[PDB]
Amino acid sequence: MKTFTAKPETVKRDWYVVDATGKTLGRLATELARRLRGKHKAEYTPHVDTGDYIIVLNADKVAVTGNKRTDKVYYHHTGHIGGIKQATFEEMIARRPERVIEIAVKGMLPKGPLGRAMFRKLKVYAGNEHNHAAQQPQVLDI
Amino acid sequence: LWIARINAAARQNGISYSKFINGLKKASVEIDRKILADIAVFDKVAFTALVEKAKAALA
Amino acid sequence: SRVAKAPVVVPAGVDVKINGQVITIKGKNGELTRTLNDAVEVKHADNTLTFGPRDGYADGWAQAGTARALLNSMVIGVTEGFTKKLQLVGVGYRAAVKGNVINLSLGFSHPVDHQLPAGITAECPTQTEIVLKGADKQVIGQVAADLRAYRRPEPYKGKGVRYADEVVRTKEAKKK
Amino acid sequence: MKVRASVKKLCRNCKIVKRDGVIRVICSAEPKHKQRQG
Amino acid sequence: MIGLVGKKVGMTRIFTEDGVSIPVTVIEVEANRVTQVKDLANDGYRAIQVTTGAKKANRVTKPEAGHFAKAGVEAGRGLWEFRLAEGEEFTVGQSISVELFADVKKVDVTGTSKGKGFAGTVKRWNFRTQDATHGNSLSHRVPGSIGQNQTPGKVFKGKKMAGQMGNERVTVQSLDVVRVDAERNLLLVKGAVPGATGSDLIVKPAVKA
RNA sequence: GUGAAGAGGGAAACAACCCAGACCGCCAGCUAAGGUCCCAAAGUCAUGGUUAAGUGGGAAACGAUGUGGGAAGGCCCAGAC
RNA sequence: CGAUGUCGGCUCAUCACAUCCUGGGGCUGAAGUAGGUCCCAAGGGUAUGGCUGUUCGCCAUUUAAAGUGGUACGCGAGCUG
RNA sequence: UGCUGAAAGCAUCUAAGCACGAAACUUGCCCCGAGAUGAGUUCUCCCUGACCCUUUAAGGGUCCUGAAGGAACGUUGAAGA
Repeated sequence: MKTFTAKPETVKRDWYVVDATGKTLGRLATELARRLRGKHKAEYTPHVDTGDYIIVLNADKVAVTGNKRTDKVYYHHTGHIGGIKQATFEEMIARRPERVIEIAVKGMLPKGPLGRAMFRKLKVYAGNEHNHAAQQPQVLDI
Repeated sequence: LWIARINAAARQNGISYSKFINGLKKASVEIDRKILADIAVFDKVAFTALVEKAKAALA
Repeated sequence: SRVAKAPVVVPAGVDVKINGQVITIKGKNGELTRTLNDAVEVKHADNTLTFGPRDGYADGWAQAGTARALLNSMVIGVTEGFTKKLQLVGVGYRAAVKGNVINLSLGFSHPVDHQLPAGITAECPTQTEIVLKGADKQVIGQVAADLRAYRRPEPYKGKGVRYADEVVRTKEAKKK
Repeated sequence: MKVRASVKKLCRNCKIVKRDGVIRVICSAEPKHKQRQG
Repeated sequence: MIGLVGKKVGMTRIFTEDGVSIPVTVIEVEANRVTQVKDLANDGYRAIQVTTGAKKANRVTKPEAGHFAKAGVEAGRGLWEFRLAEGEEFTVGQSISVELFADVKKVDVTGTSKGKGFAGTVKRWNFRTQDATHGNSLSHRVPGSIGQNQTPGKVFKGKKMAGQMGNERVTVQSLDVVRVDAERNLLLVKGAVPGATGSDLIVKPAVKA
């Protein structure tokens, strides 16, 4: 008989809310990805996560090691007439301020459907207007 | 999978799995083998007092 | 190091004002002449000035030397100001003013037609000479160089704006 | 003006001062001596 | 800043004292009925439902009938909701006449193109056929070489090949105003307009101007 | 010497290089070459030096108040830069 | 070698610039109009006839331009042959 | 291309504080676009029966009853294989 077994129905989640304002992205990404997968709790299999539900409200007020703001391109291949189009970090954080935090934790999380199940526990905003107060999210400063 | 459950508790105590296992191997009849290592989730006050017993044999 | 450790010395007929941030100087030229710093402090003892970093910051006497460089010319700016240097030479090239708007003749279909920033206005005593009415070494340097960009000297003619900080030259002809 | 990583001083009028990250050379009347980098 | 809808009655030539005949299109613009004014800025935006014509009551279902009922007894088809930004309009339901263009010089018109069906590459993309003189057989109305020889392994998306033409939305970007008379429902414009009965002819002032 | 007639571990894939030799199993443990930031198992080890470059992870010439490391001198408080 | 269609042209362009034109920046041993030259932006664009089957070649005429380099010395379940 | 100017008694187009600097770029014009499973914003229409079962917060029956809406049927097409 098996010592312990991981079961995804048995895993329970509650709501949390974090600060992104003035935070260094190199620390925010590692702690947020570990939180989202439960890799700050007891662990077992990599095929079942032990995370929780997480809100980000001010997702573009972060600070970075990116010192030359006209570098990076964010290319995405769709196959339309062989084309690709570039955007800088300074223009990307203006078009999609809610996306930078997600592509930052994408480097700490597995690919495909197992990754997408964790990306449903993370929710993002940049207008800093709270909406889920009926769920009572737990406030975290670090 | 037992390594993951032990390393998670070692990290939540400020010690590494490599040091935790090596300290419990430097003491006699203390390693107790991973097949009984449910003490990594049973109680953390006792796990902290096991990490300090391993530190008293490691160094 | 040495320039941040210079006392500056305030001249006569001048008034100093400060409120923990932004130092203001007043005299017989200009209006509301003052300069800002956000991590450097500037203070006045009774005749001598001191520059240094705020508590929880350190400049290595570098930015204090940059703040000194401006305030040490502001004390001249309010007492005697700066000399005449900007001129233009060549056939059909003339300088004039209407109201406070310049009428600068340089063979263009637009005579620059501009009035400059605030605390700074133009005057022309003669069609060859431009006078700058101001008290800030920075804005008088910038507007004199904003004008220098218009009709830059042609290599074999050497005609246009002269400005005393460099020599205007003509290229030697072959000559045919 | 030649694109190069090294400079030559060939006239005594040149001041040879470091300007925005590199050594440079220029002469008051002769464009032949203007050099962007050393 | 918004637009109007009105029906085409024909095309002609006005004749002018510059000798040129100036081809002109005639549109009858009955006042656009206004079914709702949304000045209250719900969800952070303002709008107006300008409305023109009505659909036969045997082909108007209750989900649509209750969407016109609060401004009249007639209902259906073109409601035409336009958004309002940097401009104040009267807060209460009031119809808008073609006098909206009596201080406008230039306009544009958008509608629906004629049905051209099946088309093929040549009639869709106005493409060069292959010559049938000095041989060539079994295909002449094809573009030739849809990819760059062997190393692509694939064709790129959205290229100038195949597809069907017409029966879709189309804009004519610049027309001149000639005469406006709102007592006669008259709009007279210099130019021609796309499509027949499928075309709604949404006319707007120039936003470049 | 490696294979051909030798499986396995490292070198991204990878008989030629590195390691080591394949009877079976374990409600059992250690090691070789090589690994240990997130993926994918284990040091985000401890300490003596170096670095702003992506050298790390193609390649000469050359200069400098970018910086780290030495020795011998000149100019100098019978006064120097 | 138990299967690897050949030359130019047409037809389709494609992808680049060690840039042909256009945009912008400097020079000439550049008076202006000319002739000669260094190089940022790859964003917009980059010839037809004569003789010949012709790459090459000479030869008539344009364009803001007709230049450098790759693609089975670029296209055959493409055309010409 | 330059202004003011520090690291650096002197000097510097750069470090801090700044003004200029292109056809393009970003905004802008227009068509398409929620498979954006991230499934968004807003309006409009409509349904008022009763009992029962399960290792019964989810499924499954009996008897009554059938809105908003859809399709079928059909005369024609500036819509169409």
